[PDB]
Amino acid sequence: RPNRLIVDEAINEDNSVVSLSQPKMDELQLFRGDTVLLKGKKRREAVCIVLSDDTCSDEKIRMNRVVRNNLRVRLGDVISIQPCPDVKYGKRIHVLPIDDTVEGITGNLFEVYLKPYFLEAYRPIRKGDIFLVRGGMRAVEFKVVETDPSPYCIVAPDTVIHCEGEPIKREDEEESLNEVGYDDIGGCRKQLAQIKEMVELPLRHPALFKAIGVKPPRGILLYGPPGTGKTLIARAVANETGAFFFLINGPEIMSKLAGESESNLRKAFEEAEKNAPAIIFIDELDAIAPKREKTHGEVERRIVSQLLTLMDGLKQRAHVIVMAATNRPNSIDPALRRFGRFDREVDIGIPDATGRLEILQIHTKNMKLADDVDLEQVANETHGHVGADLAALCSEAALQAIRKKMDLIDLEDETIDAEVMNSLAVTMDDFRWALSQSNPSALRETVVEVPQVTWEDIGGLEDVKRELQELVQYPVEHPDKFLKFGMTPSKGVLFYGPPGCGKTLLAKAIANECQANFISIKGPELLTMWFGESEANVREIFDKARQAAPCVLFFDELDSIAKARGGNIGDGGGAADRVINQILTEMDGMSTKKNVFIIGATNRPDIIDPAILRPGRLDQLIYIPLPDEKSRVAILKANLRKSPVAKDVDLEFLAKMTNGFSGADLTEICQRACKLAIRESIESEIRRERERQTNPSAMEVEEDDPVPEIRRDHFEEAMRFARRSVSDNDIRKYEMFAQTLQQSRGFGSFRFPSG
Amino acid sequence: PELLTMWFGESEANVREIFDKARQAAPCVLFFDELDSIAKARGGNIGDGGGAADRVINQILTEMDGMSTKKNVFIIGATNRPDIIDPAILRPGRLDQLIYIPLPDEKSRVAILKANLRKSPVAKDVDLEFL
Ligand SMILES: Nc1ncnc2c1ncn2[C@@H]1O[C@H](COP(=O)(O)OP(=O)(O)OP(=O)(O)O)[C@@H](O)[C@H]1O
Ligand SMILES: Nc1ncnc2c1ncn2[C@@H]1O[C@H](COP(=O)(O)OP(=O)(O)O)[C@@H](O)[C@H]1O
Repeated sequence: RPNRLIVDEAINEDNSVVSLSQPKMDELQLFRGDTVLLKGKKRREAVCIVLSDDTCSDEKIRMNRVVRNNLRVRLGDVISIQPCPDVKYGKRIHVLPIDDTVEGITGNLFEVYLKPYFLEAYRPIRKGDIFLVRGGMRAVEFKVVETDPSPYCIVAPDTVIHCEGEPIKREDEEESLNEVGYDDIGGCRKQLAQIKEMVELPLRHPALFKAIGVKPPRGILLYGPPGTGKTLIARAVANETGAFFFLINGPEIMSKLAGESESNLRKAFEEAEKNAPAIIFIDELDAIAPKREKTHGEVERRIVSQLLTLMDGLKQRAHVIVMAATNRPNSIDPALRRFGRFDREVDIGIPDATGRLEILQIHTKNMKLADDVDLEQVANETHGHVGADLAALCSEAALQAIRKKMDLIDLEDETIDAEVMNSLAVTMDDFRWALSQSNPSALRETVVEVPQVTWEDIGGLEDVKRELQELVQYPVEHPDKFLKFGMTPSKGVLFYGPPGCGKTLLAKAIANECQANFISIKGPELLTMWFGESEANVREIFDKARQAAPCVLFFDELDSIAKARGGNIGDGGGAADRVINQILTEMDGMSTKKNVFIIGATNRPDIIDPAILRPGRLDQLIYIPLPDEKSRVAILKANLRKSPVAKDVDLEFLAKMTNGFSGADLTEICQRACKLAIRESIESEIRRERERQTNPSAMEVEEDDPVPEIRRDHFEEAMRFARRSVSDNDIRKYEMFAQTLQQSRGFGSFRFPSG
Repeated sequence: PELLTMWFGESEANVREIFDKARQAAPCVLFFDELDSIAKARGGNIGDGGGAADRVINQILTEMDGMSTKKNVFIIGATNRPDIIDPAILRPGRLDQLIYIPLPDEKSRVAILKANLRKSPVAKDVDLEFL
């Protein structure tokens, strides 16, 4: 029966869309823009407009929240769709605003909300429906309580609208909107899908899996920075799927006087079990269940034991599911990890770049913005923030925008109308001012992401590029060849050469190309850890790396550790021993199933311990040659890609004269030339100012002042202060180590043996 | 590396539990690795874990002296730098029987080659002797 359709989540947010595939259009021979009749649960009736969408399957109907609530149904149910061509243009419509939707407006609903939303829409409406309208910066619901014809009718230009009277009393099963939904979350699509897949089935079908007799999960942990929306996620899931959300807070429990707390806890569970399949969310667990050594008195231990017993004693039976929110999965007591206890754990990573953009779009939805708005730049510059941070920044930007208009917006009072405040076009001045008074929260926090470094960013070292491609991409792309041959790919790769010159650039480029997460470990912070934490810290670092598989781990200046071992002190070597032992133990603990490459950059391979250089550890050593002519030319071109042009010299000529210079030196030379150009522009502007004061308002057009390009004079200025970063003895020692390696693997030519 | 980690702090209980676990699983063959790492850290530019290393080795010696001949559990130690080893280990009752491992050659090389060359893609190969 290709007429009943299973309702699911939708893509179009318009109030009058039911999405059908083109074969479905062919099936019923329906028109586009025609009204169709929808029948569902609670004996509800709806009228809607058919729209085209090839994403939905033939048996799938895509349809938003407003009309889904109009039928008083949720996703996953079955509805009946039929043609309704007998609809005709409406005559009069009397609507009535909801009580808690128009507070603090004092305006003409016709000329701000009714006129634009109802314009050229032709949305069919039936008596009893509720429709939401976006406004200046608020969204307001209206309930159509009378219409001609009744109950179903067509919104037409020849309709008189009456929206005067006492607000209608709130309904009961109307499933009031303005609640959190799946769309209301940005930047966490992967985790959202992961949690949706393994939670929806037991709740939507409490008896189906019971008939299957497969034990569902009972406890899920969510950990991350505070204020990232974990409570928001839980509330949205409860609202969307349909459940009996029951929130309990740890500080509330701690506020009570001992025993009743536990009783309250008991009450909570006996509340949820008797109210059908329900969902329980508990927050700030470490605040009530920290590590047992952190626990000092006996009351907290009693509470912990009580909650453990309560949660274990409800093993399945009732379909209640509980999740918890915390900061990190390393502060709570470890006993809350057993089978049947909290076992499935999820991290909520910091939104970055794109996710920040969707967060802004979600928050910057209602208030009207100026055409100057450039959200992409804001998302680029803003990092180390959370959804709450961006919401606060948007709030303060709106406050600044309104504040500067007191004279125009009648600073006194007189209950400013909606259209007057509508004029507050948000400007980049407001955003910059808000950013001036801005404070991030994450800051000193590890970030896992995919960098955006391209292959053309470097001279190329095409042999090394191909070798790394062979090492990484093919093993995961085509495991069949290895499993047939029985070869296990290596894991630890090391680089050595002049300081810098692409190492980190190579790591970022390969991470970007392979489309895998990147984790960086720095020598300075390594030595910071070196005093104190040396065993646990590596443990959670590698646990985090394992969780983000597939990913690539990078180590910067590993020899710095041996720099403490071999240096001007040579006395704190116990910590270095601890670090090395931890690293080796973890490397031996790395299973072959995990696909995580490890890269290490070392300037001096000789000082470092050769014990690392063994099978099952870092084995592939790649030398870094100095940039040479064409490589230098490409590097200079990449540097010049920023803004100015160098159409006054010969780049390869300069490379010829500047042999033996690292790419870092070339970038520094470019920066010096840029500084000279900036100073030239500044002095040209100063001369313009001087001639302005000598003759007021003489001439103000743009003179031949330095615009973005590097003239030759700047080039001599830059080349004069050119640095030979690497001394010859450094090349001597690099080639000494290379020849040491070659002598071991030394077999002069061949003779085609066994011929 | 695990032993060197156990040098600082958690040493006594680990040794006791590992020897007890070996003892209850009799008969068994306890094995050791990096037996020269203790002496490698004993003499060098670190000079930090020497006290912990000496404590660990003393504990090991005492506990292995503490076993009863009833338990049919054997002990095997391996190293590649035997000179740096403390003579106290090379004592009666302690490790006394010593075996040198000569490098493979020809017959040994061909044997290890033909023992490791299982794989799926054997091709048809050539003479292992000249290899
Ligand atoms: N992806 C997002 N989309 C929309 N709003 C978001 C998002 N992430 C965070 N927010 C906002 O940040 C705030 C987070 O609120 P809330 O305290 O409920 O979150 P939380 O992460 O569960 O908090 P907690 O610190 O208690 O663990 C809210 O104002 C919410 O609107
Ligand atoms: N376009 C480029 N081509 C090649 N090398 C580059 C380019 N841009 C920057 N580099 C190199 O990247 C290096 C970064 O240095 P640094 O991060 O301190 O050491 P490492 O690269 O070993 O991590 C610089 O020394 C510079 O020479």
